Amino acid sequence: SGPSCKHCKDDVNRLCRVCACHLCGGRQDPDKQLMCDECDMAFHIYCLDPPLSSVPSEDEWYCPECR
Amino acid sequence: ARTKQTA
Ligand SMILES: [Zn+2]
Ligand SMILES: [Zn+2]
Ligand SMILES: [Zn+2]
Ligand SMILES: [Zn+2]
Repeated sequence: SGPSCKHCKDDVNRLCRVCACHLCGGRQDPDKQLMCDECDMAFHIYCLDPPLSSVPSEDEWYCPECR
Repeated sequence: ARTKQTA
């Protein structure tokens, strides 16, 4: 049934703001890519403006586009 | 919070 993303076809060498960092398109540091609990887009903590210096401890997190 | 890693 793959690929999981039709925008990049899961090409790991291609940037993708749909399935990877929604800001930079980068796939690096998945452990630092927060997933929005509304839109399910991913955001590197360091791409956010302002940047977060660590992954939040709260269970839920909503990206800048969802509040 | 969820991350790509835990998702
Ligand atoms: Zn993609
Ligand atoms: Zn990024
Ligand atoms: Zn969102
Ligand atoms: Zn957006």
